[PDB]
Order: sequence, then structure tokens, then C-alpha cells
Amino acid sequence: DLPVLLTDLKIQYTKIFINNEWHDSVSGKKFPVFNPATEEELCQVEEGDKEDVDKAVKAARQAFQIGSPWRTMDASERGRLLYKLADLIERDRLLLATMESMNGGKLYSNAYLNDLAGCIKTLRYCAGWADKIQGRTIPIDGNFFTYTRHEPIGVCGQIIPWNFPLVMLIWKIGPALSCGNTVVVKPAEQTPLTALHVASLIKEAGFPPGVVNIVPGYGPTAGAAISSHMDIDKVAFTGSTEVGKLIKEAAGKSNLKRVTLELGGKSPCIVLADADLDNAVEFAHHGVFYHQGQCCIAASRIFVEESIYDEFVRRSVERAKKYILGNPLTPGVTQGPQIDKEQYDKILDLIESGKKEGAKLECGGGPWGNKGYFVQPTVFSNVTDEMRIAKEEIFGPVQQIMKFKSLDDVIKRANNTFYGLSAGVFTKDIDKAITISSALQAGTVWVNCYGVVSAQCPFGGFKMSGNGRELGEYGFHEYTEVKTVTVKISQKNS
Amino acid sequence: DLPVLLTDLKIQYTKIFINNEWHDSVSGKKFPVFNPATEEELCQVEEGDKEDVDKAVKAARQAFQIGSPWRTMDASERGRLLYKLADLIERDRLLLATMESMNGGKLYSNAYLNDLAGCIKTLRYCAGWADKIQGRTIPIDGNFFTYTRHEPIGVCGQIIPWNFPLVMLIWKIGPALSCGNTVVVKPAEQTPLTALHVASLIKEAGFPPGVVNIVPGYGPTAGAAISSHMDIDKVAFTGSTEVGKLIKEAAGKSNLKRVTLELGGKSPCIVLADADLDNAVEFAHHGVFYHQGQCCIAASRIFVEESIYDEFVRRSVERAKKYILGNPLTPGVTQGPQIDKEQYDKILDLIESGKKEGAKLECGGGPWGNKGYFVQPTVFSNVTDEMRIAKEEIFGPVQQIMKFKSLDDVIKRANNTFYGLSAGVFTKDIDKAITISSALQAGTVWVNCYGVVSAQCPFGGFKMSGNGRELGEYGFHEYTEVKTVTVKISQKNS
Amino acid sequence: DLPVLLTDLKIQYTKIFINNEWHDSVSGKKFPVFNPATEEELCQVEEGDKEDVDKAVKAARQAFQIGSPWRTMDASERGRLLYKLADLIERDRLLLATMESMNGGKLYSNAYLNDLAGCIKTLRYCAGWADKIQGRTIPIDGNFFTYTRHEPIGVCGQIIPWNFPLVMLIWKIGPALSCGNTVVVKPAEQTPLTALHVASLIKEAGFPPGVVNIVPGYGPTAGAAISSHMDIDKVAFTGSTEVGKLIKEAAGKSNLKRVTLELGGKSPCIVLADADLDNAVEFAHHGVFYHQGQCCIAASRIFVEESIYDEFVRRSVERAKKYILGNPLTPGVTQGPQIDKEQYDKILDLIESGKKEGAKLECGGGPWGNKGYFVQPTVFSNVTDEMRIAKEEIFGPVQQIMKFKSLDDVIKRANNTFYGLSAGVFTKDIDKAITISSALQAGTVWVNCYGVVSAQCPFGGFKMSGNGRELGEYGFHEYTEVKTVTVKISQKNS
Amino acid sequence: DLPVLLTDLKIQYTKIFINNEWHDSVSGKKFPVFNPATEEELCQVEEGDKEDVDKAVKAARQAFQIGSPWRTMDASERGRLLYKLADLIERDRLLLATMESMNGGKLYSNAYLNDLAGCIKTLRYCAGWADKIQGRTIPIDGNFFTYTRHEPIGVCGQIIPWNFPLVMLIWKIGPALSCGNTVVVKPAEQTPLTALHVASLIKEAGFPPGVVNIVPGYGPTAGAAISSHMDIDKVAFTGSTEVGKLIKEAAGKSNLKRVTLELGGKSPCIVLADADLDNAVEFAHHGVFYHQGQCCIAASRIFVEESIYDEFVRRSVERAKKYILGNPLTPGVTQGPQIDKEQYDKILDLIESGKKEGAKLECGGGPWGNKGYFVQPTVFSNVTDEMRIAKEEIFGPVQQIMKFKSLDDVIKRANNTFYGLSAGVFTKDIDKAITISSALQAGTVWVNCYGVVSAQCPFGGFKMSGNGRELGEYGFHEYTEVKTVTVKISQKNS
Ligand SMILES: CC(C)CCn1c(CN2CCC(C(N)=O)CC2)nc2c1c(=O)n(C)c(=O)n2C
Ligand SMILES: CC(C)CCn1c(CN2CCC(C(N)=O)CC2)nc2c1c(=O)n(C)c(=O)n2C
Ligand SMILES: [Cl-]
Ligand SMILES: [Cl-]
Ligand SMILES: [Cl-]
Ligand SMILES: [Cl-]
Ligand SMILES: [Cl-]
Ligand SMILES: [Cl-]
Ligand SMILES: [Cl-]
Ligand SMILES: [Cl-]
Ligand SMILES: [Yb+3]
Ligand SMILES: [Yb+3]
Ligand SMILES: [Yb+3]
Ligand SMILES: [Yb+3]
Ligand SMILES: [Yb+3]
Ligand SMILES: [Yb+3]
Ligand SMILES: [Yb+3]
Ligand SMILES: [Yb+3]
Repeated sequence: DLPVLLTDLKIQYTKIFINNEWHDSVSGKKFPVFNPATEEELCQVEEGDKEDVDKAVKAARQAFQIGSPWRTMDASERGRLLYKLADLIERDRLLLATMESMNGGKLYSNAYLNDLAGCIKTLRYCAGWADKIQGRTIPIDGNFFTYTRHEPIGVCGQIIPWNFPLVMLIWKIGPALSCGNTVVVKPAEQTPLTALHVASLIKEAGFPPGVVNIVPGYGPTAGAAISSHMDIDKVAFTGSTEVGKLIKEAAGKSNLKRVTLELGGKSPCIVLADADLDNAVEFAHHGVFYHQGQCCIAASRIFVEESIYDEFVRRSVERAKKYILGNPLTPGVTQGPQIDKEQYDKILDLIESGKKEGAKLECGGGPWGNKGYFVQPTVFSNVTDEMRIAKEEIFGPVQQIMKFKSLDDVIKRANNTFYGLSAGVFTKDIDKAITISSALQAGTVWVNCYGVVSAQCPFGGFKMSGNGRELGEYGFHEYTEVKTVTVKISQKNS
Repeated sequence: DLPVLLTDLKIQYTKIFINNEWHDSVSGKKFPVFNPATEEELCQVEEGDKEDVDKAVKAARQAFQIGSPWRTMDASERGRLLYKLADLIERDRLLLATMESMNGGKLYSNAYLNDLAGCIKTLRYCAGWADKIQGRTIPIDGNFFTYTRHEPIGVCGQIIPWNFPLVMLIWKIGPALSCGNTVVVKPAEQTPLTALHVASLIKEAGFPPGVVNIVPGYGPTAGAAISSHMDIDKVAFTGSTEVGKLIKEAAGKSNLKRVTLELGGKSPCIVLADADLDNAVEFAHHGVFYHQGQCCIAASRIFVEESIYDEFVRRSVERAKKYILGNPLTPGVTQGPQIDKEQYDKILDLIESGKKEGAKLECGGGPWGNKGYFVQPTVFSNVTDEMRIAKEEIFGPVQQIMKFKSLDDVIKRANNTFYGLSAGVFTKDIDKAITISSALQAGTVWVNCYGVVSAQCPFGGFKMSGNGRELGEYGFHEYTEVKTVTVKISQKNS
Repeated sequence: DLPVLLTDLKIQYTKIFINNEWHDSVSGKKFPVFNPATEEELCQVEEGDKEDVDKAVKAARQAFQIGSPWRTMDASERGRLLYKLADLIERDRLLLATMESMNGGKLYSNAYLNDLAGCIKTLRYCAGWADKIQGRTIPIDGNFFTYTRHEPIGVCGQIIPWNFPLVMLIWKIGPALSCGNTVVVKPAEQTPLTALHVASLIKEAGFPPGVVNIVPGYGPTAGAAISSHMDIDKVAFTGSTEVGKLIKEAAGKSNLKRVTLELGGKSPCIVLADADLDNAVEFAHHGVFYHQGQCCIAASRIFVEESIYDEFVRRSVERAKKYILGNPLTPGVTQGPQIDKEQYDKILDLIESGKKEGAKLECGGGPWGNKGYFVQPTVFSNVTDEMRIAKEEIFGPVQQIMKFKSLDDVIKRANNTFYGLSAGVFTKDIDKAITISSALQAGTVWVNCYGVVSAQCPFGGFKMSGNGRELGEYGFHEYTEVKTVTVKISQKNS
Repeated sequence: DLPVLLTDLKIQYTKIFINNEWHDSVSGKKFPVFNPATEEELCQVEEGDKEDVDKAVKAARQAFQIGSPWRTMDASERGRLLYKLADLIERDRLLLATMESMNGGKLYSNAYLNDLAGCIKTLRYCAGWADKIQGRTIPIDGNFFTYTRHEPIGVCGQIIPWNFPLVMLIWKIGPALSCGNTVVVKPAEQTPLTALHVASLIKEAGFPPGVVNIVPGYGPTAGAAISSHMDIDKVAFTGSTEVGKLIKEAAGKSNLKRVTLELGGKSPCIVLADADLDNAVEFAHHGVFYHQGQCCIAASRIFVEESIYDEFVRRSVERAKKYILGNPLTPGVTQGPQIDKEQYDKILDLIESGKKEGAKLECGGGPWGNKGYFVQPTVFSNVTDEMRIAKEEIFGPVQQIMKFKSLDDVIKRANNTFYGLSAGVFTKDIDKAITISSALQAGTVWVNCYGVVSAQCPFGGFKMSGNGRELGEYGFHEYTEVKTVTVKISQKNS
């Protein structure tokens, strides 16, 4: 059931958010925000820089001080605030989904039914952990009483990507706040709008001032200022592996701040001859085409056993030829635009290498429309491991299909990459499902499905697809700092 | 009870250890190892470089492959191997302590009674975790069965310091092996000898070849090769904050390998007027003077409430004037040398800044002897927060004592540093012990004691004193990589 | 004789200049330009970035191609264009000086009589070199005819400082164009306006399109894009030593582009007992106070022989107390503001270290007015070599005076710095003038004067005050690339 | 006429040379030096490191002090010392050529007749410049007397390659010493021996102590110590473009030391249809095959007009098939080994890409012998611009031959590279020789010859083949620092 907003969307919040008030940039400058489906400017937003990241950090530091309201309130009350924030987002679900769809080029049905549901559910999940973060008492050698505190780390810098602006904002602030941190958030330059609306709801919910600060701006200026800042205790980043390496270097050079990264992928699927073919086709399809291919976990290499390869390719091409391109706000439209020109260019470039290096083009392979950053859904068969479209993250609607005959070999081929975010295995055989998923060097392995992500389980990459995990019980460890307290006593007893 | 070796020590193992065999360096070169108490060359050891770090990593990678003996053996058998290795070290306790004492300038009583006991106990602790590392089953939304595997990460590069060579070797390899990793270890250039003996025992114990590789050599060559290597999954390092920043940058630039660091400190003690004065004096003393001040956790800033300050200083100076300097192998000797000339120079330099910047010199303040890197135990009173001896890690036998009158102020002063490894609080008041230890930005806080370290509890720094934790249940998390497996099912039931 | 503009200044040129046309920024953004005497915004200018630096470089590259008008025109015609440009600047002298004075906080008398005269004279000087740049014929061994061509290098990136915007623009483009290069100029963010007016005159004079491109914007964005650009053959920069090191690193990492730097100073004067005291006082005064101390060559350490030290200090303080602070456009005003807040802050910070570290404050030492970045002219006597005000470039109206008794010693003290831009020697003795000036590690040494700079002689630093020389016959070498052509012949004759 | 040494060579000088005395390394370590034709160790040499580079620099700095013998001696006497050093090298010509041939794998006829003749001639050339380095007197505006001093820069760090050890040592120290600098030289790790012999002759000739210091050792240790050293005024380096970028970055980060680089090439020849075909074949052949292809200026891309392409290829292959591989000390042998395994590997790797990417292999293409680093002389025809063997410097005996039909196009292809060291043009037409050589982006262009290098003319690269020039009148500018002295006078007269 898909309700819609019964009034044109008005853009209201466009300023820097620090200490629960709206700030103009120190420079005075603003920057444009565009709608990727029309290339039209939607509004202008205040441009944060080093100078503004400093006001946000001083505020975050102040709200983190011993004796402050955020440090002294019950953990259950931190949880309460988070639940309240989720209720408010549920209240503004129609406007946030529309804003998300219009700003981020995201199908409104997905924005409303998937993105907003996931934001609300993940916040509610995080809220429940707040008063269940516990340390330990430990039977140390000698006459001592030893316990641990799982304290918040402190001021956390959090850099949000443009592909899932609201979801990723909540994946970041949810755990960080549940554990008792304060945050300085830099949403993507392309997609700052939904974050600023959420900021208004953070103020409404009653979070103490300085606990969440949101500084829209550019990666090279505001993002660099975060990663190199001397009083930021931790940085979290989701984005390309390329920028991830710069983040990790900047932390090193500056103050050795803790770093977690969720980066790109070139995630493989392995489809065995005994698999339910239609199920494998459908999940692998959605796996690569979801949100215009703009997912870190895109199933961008599909290995299919030789004897069912032809039939897999046929059914796959058939599914890809059913899309309807257009503005993501209109019902019936099933493929929106790419986010922007850089991405658009990179994708078209990569599609050309495919054709040129000699992959079989099954459909698509060019742009679409007179306005927007639209790419036709594209399928390549007979792709080989040396081709650019098998090595590089495309981040576009471009599916690679490959054959294999030997299982040992295809696992080595699946693993033969610096990436390692996710993978898929399709088979009816118990032993193969368990042994293959154990052998894949990937952070999440799906068996007979793909792209199943939930707040209850940890998510992150092996190798250069990331450091650390988000969500689940695990993700909450990355947002605490462990302190051991050891007290001399006259005599211990077990 | 202090038994000794009834024969002169012979140096036996001096080569690179890869695949359970002894290798000459690829270059052919060797480097000298000296005895810091006599400045005499003890032997020559094979010098590992990039080219040799590569042979060690290829071996570690091979031993980590799916289907290998180390990957397929029962976790309980990994535990068994570790227990066996501890029994062997217990068997060679006399020779290892002597080697440690002679190579590292460490008092033989401490080497035998503390270092060797700690190595054996910590290995036995780690051995017991091997088959108790568990993942989770998770009640994800939707019709799915989801579980996690806590897999080993892979090839771990581990860089050991010179101050506690054997203990730190075991803190590194214990957890790493218990979790199922393979390792490439680079002991300190000053102190490679005990590591190479342990390597012989790793072979005797029956570890599969390639599971532990030990490559002696230099930081700038062998250490840099580890930190920048493209097929090393994680690096662990203990040493200075300065080198720690280079390690973290190199990981960033190369392959985004995971990084844990245990770095320096400028650890404070706060002594309240109600404290047991003699107990506080004794622990603070040992806190700074242990092993010639060459401890990351040195209690190098001691803040004492004004009304008991004079009496604390008097008793402290009294204790410091009781040492007997000499070769650490002779009974009755209670202070050995510094490790080497660089450290010796840095310490004497820093002692001069004290005198010059106008701290009150209470005893010591110069070198000792005609041979060795000996520094007189040194105490400064009326030290202030701006002095070099209050800001910089000395890593030498040099105690700083300071007064305070206001508790709020002294906590801010304690916290006013980029370091954050440890701290001490001395008081009889429950509320003060709990509230002060909560307010200190330090990884371990001792109450009415100092320097109490055990395998059962996690150890690591806040801020620039480190990233991550070692030992305890916690340390074992840093040596696993979490994989989520999500399986489509027809219907789930709770 | 000081004529003035008989109409209010209107700001006309505010856009990016590429191929002799005005361009909006690719982003669409603009940035404010302020008047430092009132803190009022004067106008907004188009903000160039990487994306716009690329349009400028492609244009510069195209105008440099073999067969193009700029490459094929007579060298004498390049000279003609430069003379014409000087005539045009002479025509617009009143408006350019006013614009300079208003935008850069520069006394109008100096702007009109010194800056504009220097621009015109230096351009005319450079114009005369164009057809007098010659290579060589060389009597190589063997039967060959060998000659050299002194070709232009190619596309030169030139980054202009804010202290002398027009003068430095001409010091850069004059030689570069005379030698036949094409340029991409990034004026200072504070002072882009006069450059854009000159650009209009470059178009009027008839330079081929693409020979001069001017891209206003920020150092970290537009300046970094220049220094790291892959198709820029050379970068010239005047500014702080700090940024200079980044420029030189960026050139290294990118394309090994040639680099010339004119950086800061901490320039000394040595005043001997036999000097003409009044002359030494007057030149040393102007030496440090010229343009609010905002000169790379500021005489910021004045060493005066003990027996005339007191009298030198008295006369110096007397001269410093005669200033009249105010807006630089009003006659009678003799000290304008500092350029901006960062500089203002740094200066006030440094003045405090003086007082605190215990220099004798003779006058000044605080801000002035309710608007503007005004600092009172400040004099310190009894300054010593360890003080911050003796080691750091202040770049403000702050004079340091020091005593000496031994000539050997004071030369070592003069030289005891990483800087080395300039120095002054005041004496009546021939031998002392020659021997002292030979012994000073400085690029320009004045004898019985200071701050005498002319187009005919080379200007640049020793040590960390710069690499290379500007102006004179010398400066023209830094803008050519030497090609040797060796032709096989049957028989050579002398 | 080829005389030989009438006794087996004995290796005599193997230590670090500082202040005209022989020093053991501070570490105590030595490193092996091998004979590339037999893989046999020739001797061991003292290994210099940071710690030893510091002793060399302190010595160089002391010898450069005002009032020292090297600073105060007549320039003509610096010249005299250099002439004397050349006479001594002429005296030891037989032993130096043998040492060169044995250590560097260089044909003895070439070592004796070319390398040693070039060393002696270039030193004699440099000696004659010493008292002919002059500054200027300059007609500055105003009443001033202005002159310039062309002073030595100071301590120059000089890093010598392994391909022409003695020649390049003299190209570096000749100009540097003639201008009055002091030097710290780091010969290649492969080829330190001839440098150390020359050092003995520098002492014999009577150079003041500290004027030349020679520190054998490794690039990553001794070479890095030079490039990053804080009291070294300039660094000169010849080697790969890759290391060149590190040198230039290190200078930037450290002390902004001046930098000159002579780096790799991928130098083209253009052979027009009207050329003397046999002459073009012979020079292009020697151009690529000289010293086993181990020349920066290797003619590694030969473009031949279509109508004479086949005949050029035939004649070229014919010439390449006439070599005799073996130890370079035996008469009749015409091709020695490659310098070492790394180079050997890189060359064989690159030869494989040729075959694989589909160039026509005309002869060679594999290794030779059971000992040594020998590669068969290799010729490829029908090479195209995208192939690895057309883009990458091979530095081995591997000739690339390509066709062209359009002159405009082939000049663009010649220029379409980041390299730019040299080029060759073969034609009988005056206009084509002049216009083509003007259009080539190369530092040296030969017409109807190749590889003609002499002390009288400047040598260096455009683009990423280097910064600056060596030899000729020009090279001497890179070893001076210009000081302007401006003296106030009552009245000037022309
Ligand atoms: C990493 C994430 C944002 C991917 C988005 N996504 C969703 C919806 N998504 C948002 C709410 C999330 C939450 N609960 O927070 C649950 C997951 N569905 C997907 C995908 C997907 O990337 N791919 C490849 C898919 O195939 N499908 C089906
Ligand atoms: C970090 C560590 C190596 C410090 C060494 N240490 C020990 C003995 N040590 C070795 C075995 C370790 C184990 N169980 O692994 C237990 C701890 N005792 C100490 C200290 C100490 O540094 N300081 C400051 C002290 O005051 N005391 C008393
Ligand atoms: Cl477009
Ligand atoms: Cl478009
Ligand atoms: Cl000593
Ligand atoms: Cl000593
Ligand atoms: Cl202000
Ligand atoms: Cl102000
Ligand atoms: Cl070999
Ligand atoms: Cl071989
Ligand atoms: Yb952009
Ligand atoms: Yb378009
Ligand atoms: Yb050392
Ligand atoms: Yb000594
Ligand atoms: Yb600014
Ligand atoms: Yb103000
Ligand atoms: Yb090597
Ligand atoms: Yb071999």
C-alpha cells in the first residue's frame, strides 16, 4: 500500500545544525543541491568547511563532558530519545520519502516502503540496546576486584554516502547515540536534505544540544576536516575504497582516531547446477539492479555452472528488458536516474570497456532520455576475469554473467579480488551451502537469496571492502571504549 | 625462590624462521645484538628485509588456506598446541630468563619470577579460549536463518617491542593463534634472541609449518615491509606513538589492513589526602621505576594533595635512594641498564630540561658507571604541567611529583594530554574511587594499586596511547573477522 | 604628486578568465571579497576549482601548441604586446591603485606611487628581454654542429600572494610571457580584483586567447589543483614557507613539474658602531614597517652594536610613534589595516609571546579601532634569539631590536635560521661591507640601505626562503627549457 | 688501441670516506658487491646509513664554512685540483676500467675507450670553468651600486646510478666542485668500487678534507637520509622516474633543498623516407643496444616511414644477430650481462608482454647462459603505441620498431609520453631537420646521429625525464646560488 504526499514538498531546513540551532556558514557561502532526474536545482544549502567543523566539534565535545546531561542521563533515557526520534520519522514518513526520492533519484515505492521502514526499524533496534550495553567483572589473579566499563568513545565524526542518505544516517547515529557518544555528521554533498530534516526532529525529540550536529558540505573540505581533526575520537565512513584509504591515512597522521569504513564491493554469486534457477535469476537480478546498481553489495559478478549458463543468461536478459525509466516520483516507473554526472560518466566509460574488451552485450549499453543521468539497464554475458567490468565497481545498472565448470576454481575466482563485502551461493545441497559460504572471503554470504540486510545482524567487509562491522550486537562494540578498573582488596573470594 | 642456570648460556638460534626451518637472509647480511649492561656484542643474527618478509607472508598465507591443517584442525587442538608450547617454555624457564636478562638488560629476578611466569600464564589463558570462540544465531526479520562465524582474520603481522620481548611476543601470538590466524613476527632489533628460541619450541610443539614465522630485522626495513605489505590482513604493534602513526598511515596507503596499536603513555596518579600514604608511595614508586622506567604504563605524573605532598615527596626520595646499580644477572642488583644509546640519550636530554626549566631535583640526575647505559634513579618535585618532563614520555628512571589542591582541576590536568594508557587513584572513599576512575580518560585505572596486569582483563589505551585492546575476552575480538550467513527458508519459527 | 580618481570606483570584472572570455564557475558558486579597513563585503567573485583549473590548462595547452599564434609570432611581437599592456596599466593607473588600496588595505600613496610604478616599470623591463633570449652554438668534440634553443617551458601555473597583488602578478606573468610561455594564474582569495582588471587589459592589448588565463579561488582547492595538475609544466608560488613545502611535495607526487618558490623571511640587519646612525634607523624602520609589516623581506631582526644600541632604540621608538592609523584611501593616513583575521590573530598572538617571554615593549602591543584589522605599530628591545618573535615571521608591524658586541658571533646569529631571503649591513668601512655581505646566507644583501628592489636585478632566497630567482637576466632562465640539437656533419671547422 | 692490466685486480678501498680518511660504518655492518657476469661476490663494503650520512654532512658543512681552505682558495686553485684529479684517473686508467668492467658488467673496450676517456675529458672541462664563473654588475634604478655573486650553494648530496658509475660520479662532482660546493656522494649499491678508488685519488690530489665525502650504502637507507637531510642544501640524482618523485617529495617535506633529477626515457627516433638508410640503421641500433640497453637515452621507439620500413627492419635484425655474449673482460665479447636480478626480471617480464600483446618478434626474446644476467638481444617489429614495450622504459637490449605514414601524426606519437630525455631525426632535408627538432619535446635532439654526448653541451630532460641540466655552461648554473648586493651611493654614473 503506497500512500503519497497530498501537497507539493516545500524545502525548509537548509542550514548547519550545531547545539540544536541553525547556523549560517562561517564563510557565508552556500552550495546548490540538484534533482538528478531533471538536472534542476532544488535549493541552496549552507556550505560547511574546516572553520564550521570546528564549531560542531567544540559543541560535541562540550555535550560529552563528565557531568553533562547526555553523560549523566539514564541509559534507558538515551533509548527513550531514540524511540521518540523513530516515532517522529514515522510521523514524517511521507515527506521524508518524497524528499529522499526527489533529492537522491530513488524510486518512491522503494523510498517509502524500504528506506523509510528500514530507518524506523533500525532506530528502534538501536534504542533497545542503550541500557543493555554491559561490561564485565573479571576473576583476575591476585587480591583485586576488577571490572570493565564499556564507555562511549566520545566525539564521533560520521560521513554519510549519497546512495542511502537516511538509512545510512540512522546506521551511523543509531549505534553511536545508543552507546552514549556525541556526533558530527557530514551528509553527502548530493543529498544533504533528509539529514537536515531529521536534525529538526532530533531537536523536537529533546536530545540535549550538541549531542547531534550536522554539517553539510564537501568531502575535500568538510570531510577532510573531520578525518584530520585533532579532537575527534572516531571517524565512520561509507563510500569508495579510494576515499576510505585517505580517511585511514588522515586519522594516522593526525590523532590516531579510531576508524571504521564500509567501502565498495565487487560481490560474487555462485550458482550451482542444482539450484532453483528462477529463484537464483530473480535474486541475482535484484542483487545488481537495486537502486540503479548504486549499492555497495551489488552482485556484480555472477558465476553460473556451464550446463545452466545459457538458460540463466536468457532468463536474466528477459527480466532486465522489463524496466520503465523515468522520474522516480511517478507510479509505474521502475528505474530512476544515476545520482550525478561523475557517476554517470564512470558507468558509461565502464560499459564501453565491456563492449571493447569483447564481452557479449545482451541488452542496454547506452544512455536514455534528454534530461537526467539515466543509463539503460545493461547485461553482459561471456565476461572474463581480466575485463574492467569484472575488476572495477561500476555502481550502475550493469550486470556481468560468467560461466564456470569447476567449483574449486570458481571459489578462487570469487575470492580473487581486493574487495570482500558480500557474496551469494545458490544450491539445494546442505554440504555445498555450508562449505562454500565458509570458503568465501566475504563479510556477508547469502544462501539462496541476496541483499537481505537487517538491523539484527552485523554488516561489513573483509579485505579492502571495509574495517569493522555495523549493526547487530557487534556494531555496538565499535562505538564503545573499554576501561578496566582494578581495585586492591585485602582478600578476594570466588 | 630464585634458581639459576648452572651452565654459561650458549646462543643457538640466530636465523630467520619460516615454515619451521631456519633461513639465511636473502641479502646474506647479519646484524649485531649487544648486551646493554656491558656494550659487548653477544652474537650476530640474520637480517630480514622486504625480500624476507615476503617469504614469511607467502608461508603464512599458505598455512592459512582453506583445507590446510591449521584451518581444519579442531579448535581444541589449537588450544592443545598452545598449552604444549607453554609447558615447553616452563621447561626452558631458566635459559629463557637468562637470555632475556642478558639481551634486554632486565633484572634476572624479575625476568624469572615476573616475565617468565607472565608468559606461561598468558599462553595458558589463551589456550583455553581456542574452542570457546563462538558466533551467534540471530532472529533476523523475514523468513531466514542467520548465523555468524567468528573466523580468523588471516595473516597477522606482529611487531614486538624491546622492553618486554618474551611477554609481548606471547601477548601477540597467543590470541592470534588461539583464534586461528597465522603470523609473521618481527621482534625488536635490540632483542631478537628469546623470540628465536621460542620459535624452536613452536617447531618442537608441533605447530604446522607456516603458522608462526619469525623475521628478525630493523623497523625501517622489516617493520615497514610488514605495515605496507599487500597480503597481510592485520598488523599489531607495540611501541612509540610516533611509529604507531606511521604504521596506521602505511596500512591506509597499502591495503587497508586492520591495525591495533599499544603505544606510549604519560600516565597519572592522583593521591588524595585520605589515602594510605605508605601504600601510595610504594605503588607509585614501583609504577615509575619498574624495569628502569621502560614501561608504557609508567606512572610518570604523580599528583599529591597539598597537605600530604611534602611527606609523600620525602618518603618517595627515601625509597629511590635505596637502589643498587649493576649487571642484571648478579643477585642483590636492583637496577639494570637502559636498553641502548638512543634511549639513554633521550632520557639524559629530558633530565636536563627538568633541571633547566626549574623543577626541584631531589636525587639522581646523571649517568652511572664506565660501561652500560645506566641512569641514576631520578626524582623531581614541584614539577609543573608545561615542563618537558610532564609532557613527554621519558621511558627512563625519572619520577615527576606535583601538588594539587582542587580535585576538579587535577582531573582536568590528568586528562590534559594526548596520551591515555593508564592511571592510578589512591583514596579510602568509595564515592571518590568510583567517580574519579570514571572521569579519567585512561584505558586501565588502578585504585589503591598500580601496574597490576593480568591475562584475564583487557589492556589498551584511550586516545593516542593506542587503538584496540589486548587480552581478556576482548582482545580475542580483535583477532577475528565476523561473517554473517543468511539462508532463505520457507518458514521460520522462534 | 598624488592624483586621485574623480569618481567612485565601480567593480566590473568578477568572473573567471579563460581564452579571453569571462566564465562562470563550473559549480555555479561565488565567494565574497572584503575591504580589510571596514570588514565590509566589496563584491562577489566566481569561485574556481579543480574543474575550472582544467578548462584554464586545456586553453593554455592549446595556445602553446606548435604552429599556434603565440608560438609562431616574432619574439619582438611578444615584447610589443607586453609594452602595450604596460601602457594600458599606465592608462588605468588611478583605478588600479584605488582598487588595490581598497581591496588590499594598502596606503593609496604607496599603491599609486610605488606599486603601480613598479608594475609598469617591471613589465616594460620584461618586454625588452623577449627578443634577447638567446641560446648557444657550442664547439662539441667530434664532427658535429651543436646548438641550443632556449624554448619556453609550456603551461606555467602561477599563484599570486595578497600582499602585493598587482606587482606580483606582473613579476610572474612578465617573465613567463616574455619567454613565450602560457599561464594559468590564481590570485589570492583576499585580492582577486586587480588581476581580473588586468585580464581585461590583456584582452584589449591583443594577446592571443589562452596565453593568459586567470582563475580566482581558494588555495586548498584552486591552488592545490594547479600544484598537482598533470599537464602543467611549471608552478611559481609566493607565500609562506609552510605552503611552499606542500607545493613542492605536490609537484613531486604528480608530474615532476618545475617549481620556483619565493617564501617567507626573518631577515636581519647588522648595524656597526661606525654606521651613519640616522640613515640606519630610517631604513631599518621602513624595512620592518613597510605595508604594515606584510613583506617577505621585513627587517624583523635588527642587531645593533652595544655602544650605539640605546641611541638606536630611542630614535627607532621615536619614529614608530609618528603613525596615523585609518582607512588607506584618506590623505595623511600612514598605516592601513592587516589583510585579514587569520593574519591579525597570528600577529596579536606573536606580540603576546614577546611580552610574556620577556622582551621590553617600547610602544604599541595592541589592536586599534572598532572596525578593521588594525595593529598598533609595535617595537620590542632586548629581544633574544630564543624568543618566538625572533624565530617566527610575524608579517605585521612589529619590530625586534637586539644588541651584539662581537661581529663573528652576530653573523652566526644572523645566519642561525632556516630563512634566508635578505639582509642589511650598515657601516662606513669598505672591508666590513664586502666581507659581511659575503658571509651572510641571504639572497639579497643591502649595504647602508634596505628594501631596494628593482626589475634589473635578481631576487630570491637562500635556504627555506625559496628556490630560484625572479627578475634580472636570471629570472628569465627559470622560464625557459633548454634543448640541445646536435647535427652530424662530414667535417667541422672552428 | 686496447691495453690491458698486466696483473689481477686487487680490491683495496672498501670503506666510507669522510674528511679524507677511511671509516667503518657506525652500525658495524658490511654489504656484498657482486660481479654480474658470474654472480660471484667480489668483496664486501662498509654499509652507510642515516647515522653515517650525518658524519659526512657535518664534515661537508665544516669544509664549507666561511674562512675555510675550500672557501678561501683561489678559484683557479679549485680548477688546478680538478685537473690534477683528472691526471690521476688517467694514470689509473687501466685499473679503473677493469674495476668498472668487472663490477658493472661493462664491456672492457667501452669501459677503457669511452667511459674512462669521458671521465677524464669531462673533469678537465669542469676544471676550466672554476675561475670563469662570474656574476654581474647591474644598472639598477636609483643611486645604488648593485652586483651579484654566483656563490656555491653549499653541501650537495649526490646519488650516482649503477649504469655509468665513474662517468656519472664525475658529472656530479666536477661541476659541484668547480663552483665551490662540498659534496656527500652515495654511489649505487651495485657499483660502489670505482667511486672509492676515486676517493683515494681525491686525497692524493690534495683536496681539503670534507670537500668530498663518499658513503656507499642502500637507496632506501643512505639515499633517503640524503634526500630528507635538514642541512643538505641540494640533491642531485640520476635514476628511475619512480625514485625521482620520492627524492623531490622528500626535499619538499624536509628543508626545501634544491633538486636536480636526470631520470628515465622512452626516447624516439623518426626516420624519414629520404634518410641515409644505413646511417640511420647503425645509429638507431647503437642507440638502443649500447651497454646492454642500460642507458637513460635508449632509442627505444623507432618510427620509420612506411616505404622504407621493411628494409629498415631487415637491416636492423641483421645487425642485432651479430653479437657475442660473455664476460665483458674477454676480447671479442660484444655483449655483457644486465646489472642484476631485479633489472633482469623486469626486462624478461617486458619481453613477454611484447610477445603476448602481439608484436612481431624478429630475434632474441629469452635469456642466455647458465651464469650471469644475460638477455639475448631482442628486436620487435610492428609495435603499436598501446603496448607495454612502447610505453615502459625497458632498460635492456630490446629494440622496438614501428611504422608511420604521416609526419604530423608521428610527431604527436613521439611526444605522446610523460618522458622527454632525447630524440633522433634522420633526414637529408634542412627544413625537416630544423622544424622536426623544434617540435619534439625532448632535451637533446640528434639529427642524423644518436647518443652523441659531450662535456661542452647541456644534457637533461623535458617533462618527467628530469629537472635541470648538467654540463655545458648551463649545468654550472644549477651548482651556484645567486646573491644580489645593493649598496647605497651618493650619486651613480653610467
Ligand atoms: C546496504 C543497504 C542500504 C542496501 C539496500 N537494499 C535494500 C533495502 N535496504 C534498506 C533498508 C535496510 C535496513 N533494514 O536498514 C535493509 C536494506 N534491499 C536491497 C538492497 C540492496 O542493496 N540490494 C543489492 C538488494 O538486492 N536488495 C533487495
Ligand atoms: C605491560 C607489562 C609488561 C608491564 C610489566 N610489569 C610487571 C610484570 N608484567 C609482566 C607479566 C605480565 C603478564 N601477566 O603478562 C604482568 C605484568 N609488573 C609491573 C609492570 C609495570 O610495567 N609496572 C609499571 C609495574 O608497576 N609493575 C608492578
Ligand atoms: Cl550531461
Ligand atoms: Cl545528461
Ligand atoms: Cl656512550
Ligand atoms: Cl655509555
Ligand atoms: Cl574580529
Ligand atoms: Cl576586528
Ligand atoms: Cl637467477
Ligand atoms: Cl640468473
Ligand atoms: Yb563534483
Ligand atoms: Yb546532457
Ligand atoms: Yb640505531
Ligand atoms: Yb660511554
Ligand atoms: Yb579563511
Ligand atoms: Yb572585531
Ligand atoms: Yb635488491
Ligand atoms: Yb639463474
